[PDB]
Amino acid sequence: ARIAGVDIPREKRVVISLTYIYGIGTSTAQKILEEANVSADTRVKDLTDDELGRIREVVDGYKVEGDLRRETNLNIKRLMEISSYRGIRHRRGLPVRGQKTKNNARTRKG
Amino acid sequence: FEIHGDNLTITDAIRNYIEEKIGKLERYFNDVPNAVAHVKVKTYSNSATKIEVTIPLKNVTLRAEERNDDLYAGIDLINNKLERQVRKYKTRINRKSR
Amino acid sequence: SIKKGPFVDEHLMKKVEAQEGSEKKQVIKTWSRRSTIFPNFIGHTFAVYDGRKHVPVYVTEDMVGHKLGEFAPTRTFKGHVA
Amino acid sequence: KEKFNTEVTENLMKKFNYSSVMEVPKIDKIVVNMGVGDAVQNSKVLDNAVEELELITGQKPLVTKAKKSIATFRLREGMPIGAKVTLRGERMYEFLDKLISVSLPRVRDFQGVSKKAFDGRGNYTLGVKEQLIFPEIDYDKVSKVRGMDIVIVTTANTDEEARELL
Amino acid sequence: MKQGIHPEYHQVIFLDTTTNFKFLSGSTKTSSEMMEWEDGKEYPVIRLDISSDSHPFYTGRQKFAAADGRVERFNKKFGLKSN
RNA sequence: UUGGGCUACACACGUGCUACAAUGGACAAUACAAAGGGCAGCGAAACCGCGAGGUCAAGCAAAUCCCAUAAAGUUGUUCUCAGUUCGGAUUGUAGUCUGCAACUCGACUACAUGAAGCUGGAAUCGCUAGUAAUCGUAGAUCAGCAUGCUACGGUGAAUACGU
Repeated sequence: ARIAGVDIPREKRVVISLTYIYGIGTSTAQKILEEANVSADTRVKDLTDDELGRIREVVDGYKVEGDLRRETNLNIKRLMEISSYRGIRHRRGLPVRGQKTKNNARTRKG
Repeated sequence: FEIHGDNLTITDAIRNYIEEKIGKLERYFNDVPNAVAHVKVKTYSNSATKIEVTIPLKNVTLRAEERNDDLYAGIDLINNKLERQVRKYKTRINRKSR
Repeated sequence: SIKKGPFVDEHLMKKVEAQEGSEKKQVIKTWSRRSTIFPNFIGHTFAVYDGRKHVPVYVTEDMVGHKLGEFAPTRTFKGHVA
Repeated sequence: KEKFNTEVTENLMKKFNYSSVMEVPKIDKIVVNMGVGDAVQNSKVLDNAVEELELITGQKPLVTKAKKSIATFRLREGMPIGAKVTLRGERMYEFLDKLISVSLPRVRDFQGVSKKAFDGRGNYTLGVKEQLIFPEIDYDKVSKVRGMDIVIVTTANTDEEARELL
Repeated sequence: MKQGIHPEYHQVIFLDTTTNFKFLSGSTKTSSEMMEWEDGKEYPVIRLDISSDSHPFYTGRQKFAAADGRVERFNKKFGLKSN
């Protein structure tokens, strides 16, 4: 909903309309619209039924879904299952390369 | 203040003592931006108990030190110095005419 | 990363060569920082020298979100109170 | 619709050791319920939203159990409805409500005698009417009734009338 | 049913499968399983996504999506080369 | 000698960096420097690639050849005041280089995700003209690696009564 997935804004350009869905950025949007030969032009959702089929289906080429949230969940779940020496540093504020905690209180912690 | 101790390990006992004392200056005025303490065992070899203290003030600051036999005597002797080194300042008293 | 590609110290692998064909072992001591998991090491145990003392880690099935070089980071509780 | 009733009717009829038709379940009471800890301006958007989900109104319960810990007493709350006549038999098709991750149709059993039901969630859309204009969403407590005395009878019944178990 | 607390509906069209009536009932637009259901109380024309047959839940199990491709990729990846 | 650690974090101090936006963000075309490195190092063009990079190989111990193309800006288009195309931390996925070796502990590329934050409170710091402020450039330290240091330029004002 509207065309695809969930939570589309109305009367907004394609340039970011296709991006509020969980998994599209900015270039990938430009690709998928380039596939159905569509573009806004300029600040607004001008969409009729004409391009509606392709924008409803061409969006299906990826897992732009809560299944991507599911992808995250199952992957971190694979991490902390094993021993796991990075699921421990997954809680400190540390990615797998390290970040040297002195002023990282912080947004991955409180 | 970086209450650091050269060749003496700052306990909580020492921190408590120190901060406790400077609390008394809330008489004037605290206003607590910062404060420091340098303490050291400098062998003579009678060998010390050195105390040097720093007070940053409103629009100014006042350092203070002193040596004595032991830490507690050094903190008590250096006291009654960084009070009169502070008191007075102001007032100063109005004009011009004309 | 690595230059195409995965690798081993070529003594550890040469050891598990002797360990892995017969009735396998549940015991390997090592140092193992320049070597990492892949499906020949399965069914065995390892104990990488952390820096003070090795400690057992048994190779389980999908130990793939994980590697050989570390399993209990030598910062070791924590380093921090909280 | 009840055109399906004659289908799953006979599937159940062969299922159990029935020997006559009046031994059979039936589409019976559906009811809505809502509620709050308290509402002073909220309840209007609630029972209005219900007044669009269903094209007929609902009730306005008051309080009887002496509550003096969450708020005072007689603070109005709730909104029950009786969606009971073949209209009900048209509401039952209204399941189109895969919203976000609707994969949990809750086989976990309702009341242990011929009530196996689901207490659902989300005003966002109800298989219809994606409004995209809320002041506030709410869960939709919903129960369900069938004329029988054991729950698996209903499980088989409504499952064979296109419910998911899991 | 009382008179004055019951709202109603319109908009617009009925079917192409049965006799060309409108039985005060639905008209459901989908794409996955395009059934033009006249099965819906309030108002017929509706632009929806599922017919309870798209996904593998209402109808039941369906290989409607893969939903498998992730597993096999990295498996042969660390099957051949990784970690 | 092999491995760890010198980098852990409830926190605090200093110092710097980056955001809190239309004087602007996104995108297309286009003009301008200084300095200085290079021997097996500088790797021209071409070729591959979403790019990091990979292939090839002309030239050159330099007024030459290469490194290396300046950014701010100018021309336009759009965005039209949102926590927004602000924002850019976070975490994962897939990769490039180096290193025998990038997990504690290298950088970078592609995809996604989008935290806080609307100019900062009391208090407090520098600066008198090409200065401040801002945008770039190279060099060392070097296998790899600078929000740092040193050096180079581009653009570029307000104030200075009086003591």
